[PDB]
Amino acid sequence: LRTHAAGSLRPADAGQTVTLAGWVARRRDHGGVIFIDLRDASGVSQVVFREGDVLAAAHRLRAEFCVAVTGVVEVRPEGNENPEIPTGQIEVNATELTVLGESAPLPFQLDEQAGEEARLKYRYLDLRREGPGNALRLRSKVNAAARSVLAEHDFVEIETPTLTRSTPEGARDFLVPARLQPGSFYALPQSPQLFKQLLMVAGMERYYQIARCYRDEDFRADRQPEFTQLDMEMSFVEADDVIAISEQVLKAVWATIGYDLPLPLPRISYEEAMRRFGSDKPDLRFGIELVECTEYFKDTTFRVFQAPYVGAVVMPGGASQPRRTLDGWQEFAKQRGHKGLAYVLVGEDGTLGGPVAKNLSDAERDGLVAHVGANPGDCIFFAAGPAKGARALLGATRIEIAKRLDLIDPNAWAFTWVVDFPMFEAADEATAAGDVAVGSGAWTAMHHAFTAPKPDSVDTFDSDPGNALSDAYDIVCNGNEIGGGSIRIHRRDIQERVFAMMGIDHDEAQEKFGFLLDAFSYGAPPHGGIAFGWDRITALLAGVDSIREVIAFPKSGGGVDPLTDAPAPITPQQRKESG
Amino acid sequence: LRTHAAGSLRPADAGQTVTLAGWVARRRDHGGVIFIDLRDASGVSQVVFREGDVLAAAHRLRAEFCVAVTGVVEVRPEGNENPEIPTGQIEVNATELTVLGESAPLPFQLDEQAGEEARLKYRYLDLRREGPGNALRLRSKVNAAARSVLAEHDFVEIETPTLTRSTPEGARDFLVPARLQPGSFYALPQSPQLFKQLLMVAGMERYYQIARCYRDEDFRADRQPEFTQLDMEMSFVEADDVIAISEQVLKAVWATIGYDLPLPLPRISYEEAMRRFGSDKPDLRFGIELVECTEYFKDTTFRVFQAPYVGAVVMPGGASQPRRTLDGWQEFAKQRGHKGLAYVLVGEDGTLGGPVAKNLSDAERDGLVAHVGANPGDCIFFAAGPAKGARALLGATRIEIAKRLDLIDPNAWAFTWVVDFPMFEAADEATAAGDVAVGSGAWTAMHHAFTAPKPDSVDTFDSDPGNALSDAYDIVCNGNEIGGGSIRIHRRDIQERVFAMMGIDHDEAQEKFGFLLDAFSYGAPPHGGIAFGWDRITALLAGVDSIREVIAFPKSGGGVDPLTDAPAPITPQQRKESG
Repeated sequence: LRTHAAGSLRPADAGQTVTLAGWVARRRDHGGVIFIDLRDASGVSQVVFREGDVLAAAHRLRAEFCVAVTGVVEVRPEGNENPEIPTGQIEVNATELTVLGESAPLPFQLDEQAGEEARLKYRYLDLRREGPGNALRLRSKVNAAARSVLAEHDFVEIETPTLTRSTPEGARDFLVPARLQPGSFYALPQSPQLFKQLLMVAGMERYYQIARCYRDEDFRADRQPEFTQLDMEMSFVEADDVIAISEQVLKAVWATIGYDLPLPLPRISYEEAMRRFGSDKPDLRFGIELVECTEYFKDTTFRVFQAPYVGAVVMPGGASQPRRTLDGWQEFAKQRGHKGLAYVLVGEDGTLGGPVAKNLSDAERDGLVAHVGANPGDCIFFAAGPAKGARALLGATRIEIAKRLDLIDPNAWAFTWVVDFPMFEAADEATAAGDVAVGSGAWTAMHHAFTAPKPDSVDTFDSDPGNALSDAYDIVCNGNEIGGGSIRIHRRDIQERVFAMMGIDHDEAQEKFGFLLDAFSYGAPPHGGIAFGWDRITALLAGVDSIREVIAFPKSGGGVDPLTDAPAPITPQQRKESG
Repeated sequence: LRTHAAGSLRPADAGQTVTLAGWVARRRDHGGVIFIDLRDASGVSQVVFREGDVLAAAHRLRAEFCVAVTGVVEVRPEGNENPEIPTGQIEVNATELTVLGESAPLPFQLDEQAGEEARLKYRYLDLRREGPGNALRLRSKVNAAARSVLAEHDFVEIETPTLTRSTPEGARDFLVPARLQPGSFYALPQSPQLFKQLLMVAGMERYYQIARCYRDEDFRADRQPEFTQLDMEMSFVEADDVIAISEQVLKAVWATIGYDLPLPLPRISYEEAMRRFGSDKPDLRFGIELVECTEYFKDTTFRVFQAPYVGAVVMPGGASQPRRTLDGWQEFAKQRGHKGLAYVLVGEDGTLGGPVAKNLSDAERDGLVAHVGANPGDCIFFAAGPAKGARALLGATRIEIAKRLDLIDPNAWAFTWVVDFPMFEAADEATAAGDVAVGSGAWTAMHHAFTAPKPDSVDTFDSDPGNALSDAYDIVCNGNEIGGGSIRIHRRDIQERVFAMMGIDHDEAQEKFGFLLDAFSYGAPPHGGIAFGWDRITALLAGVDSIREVIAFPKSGGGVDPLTDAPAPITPQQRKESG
């Protein structure tokens, strides 16, 4: 049908018959003449209807009509040129017109952003808009960039099952009843973790898959019921090898938006990340680091600071703050499961004000500004109490400071690996009210149960779990965790010991993960890997906050599908097969 | 750990310290010396343990132990050279040994093919075998070959949802209950069909996805509950355009095994395919075509041939057949829902024998051999009755003839498109016993409901359904359907008319496919596409019959998973959430 791309027409094309196919972006009438912009994937040419049957037929045209037009390229009359677009100095004088597909009046115009429900219900229209459409095209280039790096390093692309055994690993599975086995269920996978490890036992050596993953969560934190991971695994490797290839993937991926990524990326320990930034996904686009004051307040008589941790965060020029917003700081603190946020105001003199300053000793008041590296005019925030909660509060406080003061360059890309993760977290340590709760559950995995201990934690990890370190690693971009992996356990005895920690008996381990444990009986290799949050990465590259903007047909909060009205009840006929 | 690839060692490497990591393919002892073949992905080097601690430690080694060895490359003693392998003239004199992973005695040896249950339960071991492992590596190259063609022609790779609305389209869906919506269910998709069409309405123009598809079938015909399709769609196209790009995909895919595919591929109509070969997935690696005898027997008085169709298939030299096997031909016929298979024996003279010949007229007996193009010594098989059943029988008969006579070159690749498919099949036309049954159901779709009629069937298709032709097309390889697509309907009124045919009322259409029908209100473009059976294609390229051999972790008959013992019953705790 089509002879030319709409965006390809130039002065050089004058006098030639052309045929374009696409959409009417707009129509405007002046004199007895009809003017349209004809849009296709390659861009836009103006098309005019001046005389005869074509003109009569063009009276039918409206925004988003799908059409084919035939006409003669002409240079636009003097003064009509559109300098802004590549087609700007031509137009097509239409000769023939066929309406391929009529459009009704639009639920929203394409130069408008509608509410979420409307954009999803009419996502086929939303994707005609420049931004949404380009996001999806970007995603395609992103995939290809990753694959090209992986192929260059001899990775094998392997598809893994999505109908699996329901395993008692963390998080709720989506279930699928089996017609041919009344009462039995498949589960959709959370990750291909177990499969990729089996592929290592299989001798595949270097595996990747851009894989669909499924998790039935309470769907906060910008979650989707199904999401995409770039999954990788390698045999005979240490962490450095997984990091080096990951970094090659990241460089090619960022090249897609014309950013040259400087390698290698910074690395920081979990304990250093937590100490310096109060977060294991630290945002390094600005400073405002935590300063420890525990030892500084060792001999204090101020009750609030008689705690196992005291930490500070300095707000630049924050003394000049008005009091109404200082009360909200307390609300900010409470909204997060914390009792409050103490503060010391450093007035223009260098002298300390606020409800804290008077309670400190002369010796404490004195060396304070220096210790926290504050300057006159600043507001120093303090958090005391159990270290994890106090640090998290200070980590959240520095981010809020950076928002409020614009320390945060919207063009910058700041990456880091977080390495040397503890092997375990404490199951449920703090009350919702903010206190230390009585520990019920066993130890829980920091990343996952299949994560290896570091060599000098091998003998100790089940006797001294809280201090045990792992070969796990996260990669962080602008305060977002964009990927995570680890060196795996590849011995049965070590994997059972880990399971014992988690309240999984020898018999329970064999019943639930036996297929993995037995595979380790047949010459399993050292192996390790990583998984990237592909939707997050694509969202960051497109410059949007929500991953919904980079999925073709996403769900909205609650797993509701405005496009198809899924999920929906089924018939009783379908139900009798067979659960 | 590793310094060198095991397959990379040569004479030039003599005297150098190397470190290999992989598996012990075998161990053999002679003198006080231990000899192993060390295998990794790149191949095999012999490694020897001659003196000291290494030798003592090597007494522990067995088949499939995963190890790292350090040693000095030496040229093999005169007479020891293995001319068959690239490493053949060196060996490594081991200096150090670390057992990375012990192996227990194998359930089967790697130079053996075990039974299916064993191969699946221990698929991680089965994939260490040369053939299975190479199959998976081939698959990876196959994907990449397709993607490179699609990228070259500006296709956008787009991921489509796997959690969807359960639609009343053909075939049983896998269901997924939704925790957040007690009583409601997602369905897994049969194909991305509806989504790819919406992406056309979205202006994406050229789409592809290598997609996971789900179907809960009775699991005969080498079916898997989940399978992979290469899915494609384009806007502003006719059949030729979909075929031309498909052919580019096929050429690159076949290039993976060093076959240069001659383009363009042959094309044949559905009616011609059925007439000539009694099949719409004809096997063109041999001849033995159907010859119509309907008009030839127009004036016959032999009751069996007083039928609306009579067809023949000539077996080369089949008169010299013994009688015991001629009775089995009848069983062959009955095993397929047919009453029998008539035959005429052409003896060495050219004179006709058998139970048919005597019943024909002089004039019928005479011109017979000529008409069917037989030669003395041949056996002519006949099928009479309703055309569809008789042709299918003759189509099945010619394939059996070709097996029995080896007319069938195992290296040949014979392709064809089958075009001009009828728009509809008759719902259930024949009895299991072989008779014409009373038609119950409405008309059913030949490919799917979204398939467009040809231009000169547009007004007629719902008044003269049986004669209505479509713009559907299949591509066939060596008697296998390897892909199928069509030009779509893109107007609401035409799609409702199709639904009416199928017993889907206006109200039922809007309730079940409204999201598609409404999308057609907003300037839908002409569009068309194709889906390839990716597992079948990969199986053909690997040279195996079963697609199980080209899936990393396949199910066996019944959707049973010997690897993980899925599907399995769930806990009552899990069940209370929430169906």
